[PDB]
Amino acid sequence: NNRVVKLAAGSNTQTVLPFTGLNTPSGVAVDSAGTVWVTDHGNNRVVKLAAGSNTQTVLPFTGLNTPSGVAVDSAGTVWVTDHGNNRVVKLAAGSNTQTVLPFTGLNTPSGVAVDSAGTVWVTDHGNNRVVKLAAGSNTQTVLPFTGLNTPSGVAVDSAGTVWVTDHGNNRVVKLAAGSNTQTVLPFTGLNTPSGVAVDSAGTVWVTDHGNNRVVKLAAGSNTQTVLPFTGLNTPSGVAVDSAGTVWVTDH
Ligand SMILES: [Br-]
Ligand SMILES: [Br-]
Ligand SMILES: [Br-]
Ligand SMILES: [Br-]
Ligand SMILES: [Br-]
Ligand SMILES: [Br-]
Ligand SMILES: [Br-]
Repeated sequence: NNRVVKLAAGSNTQTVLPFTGLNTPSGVAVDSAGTVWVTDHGNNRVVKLAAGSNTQTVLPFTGLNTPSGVAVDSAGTVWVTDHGNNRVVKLAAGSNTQTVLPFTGLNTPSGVAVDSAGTVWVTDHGNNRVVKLAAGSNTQTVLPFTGLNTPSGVAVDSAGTVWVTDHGNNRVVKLAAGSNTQTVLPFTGLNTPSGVAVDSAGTVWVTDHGNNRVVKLAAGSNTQTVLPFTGLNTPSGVAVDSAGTVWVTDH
């Protein structure tokens, strides 16, 4: 539906954000200030809406092709998976020069996530794996997930646990750092899930793209719920801030 919708925690009444001219928006990311970044996938661009503004800005990336995931940090740096060019690119706040990260061997990468250390994780969707780029050293490693099939979304929480939507297997998996135990989350009945978001409380939200719905596992619960969005079609991406406001790209 070429729009971005949000729901405040406990609300039944979504808001449509005043983005304009979106074409198949995919990734979304938010910071604590309420700023929203969206990969406008069909237009090969990344757009941004500052809180209280009604007019988006376009980040000065160049040469993107079918960009997918987007991530941001507290310094205001923005990373975008340039899915069509098998690369990840970033822009620092206030800068006109984009930087191609030293990942190697990516194929149709999907999601991107970062932590406060500057570590970057990418779902290397076409290679059925998640790759981590260590800050400073730029060492690449492959996380020991197993059995992934076209993974798409990725998120990392403050404890450093990696969540992935295992899109081709209709499931969501998580893996703590250093670990060789992956946990399948008790979501049920998913179809080509596409985005995942996690808050500090440990709640997890997933865009269940094939079922036109956003599902949630509240922290300490084993019962999934469906957020009361209205009119969603193939939601792609999801982001949450501290408080449980949820933004979704209604791709
Ligand atoms: Br305005
Ligand atoms: Br600027
Ligand atoms: Br740089
Ligand atoms: Br790590
Ligand atoms: Br399984
Ligand atoms: Br809910
Ligand atoms: Br999607």
